[PDB]
Amino acid sequence: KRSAQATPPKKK
Amino acid sequence: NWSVEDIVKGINSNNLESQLQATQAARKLLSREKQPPIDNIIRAGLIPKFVSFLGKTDCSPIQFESAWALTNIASGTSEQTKAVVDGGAIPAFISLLASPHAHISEQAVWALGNIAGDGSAFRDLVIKHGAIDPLLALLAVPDLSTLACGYLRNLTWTLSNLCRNKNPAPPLDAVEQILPTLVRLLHHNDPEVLADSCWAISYLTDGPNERIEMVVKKGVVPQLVKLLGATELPIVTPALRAIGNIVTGTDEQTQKVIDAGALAVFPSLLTNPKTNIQKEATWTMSNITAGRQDQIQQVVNHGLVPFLVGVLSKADFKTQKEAAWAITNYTSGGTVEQIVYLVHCGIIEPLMNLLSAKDTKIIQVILDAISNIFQAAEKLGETEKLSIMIEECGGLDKIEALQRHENESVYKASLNLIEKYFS
Repeated sequence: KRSAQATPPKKK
Repeated sequence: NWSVEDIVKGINSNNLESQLQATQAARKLLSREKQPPIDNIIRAGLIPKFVSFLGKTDCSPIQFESAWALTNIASGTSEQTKAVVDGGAIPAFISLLASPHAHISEQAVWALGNIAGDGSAFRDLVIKHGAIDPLLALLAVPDLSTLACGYLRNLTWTLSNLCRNKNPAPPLDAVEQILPTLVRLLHHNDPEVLADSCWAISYLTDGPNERIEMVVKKGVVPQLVKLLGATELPIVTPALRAIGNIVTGTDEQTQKVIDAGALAVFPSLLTNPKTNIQKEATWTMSNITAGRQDQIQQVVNHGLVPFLVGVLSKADFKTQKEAAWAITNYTSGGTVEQIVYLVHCGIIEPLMNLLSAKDTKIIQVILDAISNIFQAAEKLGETEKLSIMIEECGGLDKIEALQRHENESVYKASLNLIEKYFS
């Protein structure tokens, strides 16, 4: 068991 | 139009009309679609004057203009956002959230989101200055559809950034205070609100099993599984990310995911035209197949073994490596009957065909999977059959060629396999 488009960090 | 010196002179005056004139000029100058002079306004010592204007309740125009300008200053580099933060803009925006004017409070939500989106430090700053309480007060109304056009989207985005970033992770009390609102928003009918809520839950699930347990206890897993089947990729991507982060925790959390009915959507996710969807679904499955034997049997009952074999055969090398991991975990902790079903669905041929890969990691993974399948066959007294199958698929040639592999692990594996079954 292992781990590993995203919204903008800032806008306008 | 206006030079930095003219704006400085207008803002340094004592005439409110001229101060507002220069503030609007600065907004337009920093709103330029190209090369905004953010560093020149910062060097001119204007951020403090802007944070001061933010408090002029008598002049809501200049409040709005200063909020806009500071937001567009904090929308750039981390150093410019640092400049805005040092000017005392976070408490001013948190106080402005309660402005009687909706547009100014929305600009304040925007500014606090930009600030908290820079990283965990400014996020925890915004949280410390007491931003969660008013931000969530803006959403207290039982019916979210009564909120103004666009307000909910901005507040959802800002709350997502307040749940984003790690090292440190968001303060636990903040997450427990924001999670119920995130549930309410996950049940909303706006595509973008849903997308940002799923991204927020994804950020919150990316961490230790305690945070996963918080998110699960709130009861988001069923709605996340529902959103897995949405037609909007901006909603499926974060939903699949959250579901995958949840199954990376305990077997009880993975079983919560299974009980919600997630495995029924993976036949589509594993066949999604988008390769990222396929890769994320295959990674989630690899974490699922790494669970208890009953969970492997549930994967079998949902008919996913054929799809996992198909992605191991036909997908790109990324999804194919995820599938190799999934099958290796399937054989590692599965029952002899499940491994026999795997071989019946046709895993030997893809596992062989992927032994000609440059990545040594996938080589070792597939070698371990082969050893596990052979141990199962030995339990079933049918190792000669499996060896004949690997032969017919040209495997023996592959495992022998791997005898000349630089990595000592791959060489030693292949050697043991050949000496024990193909000798």
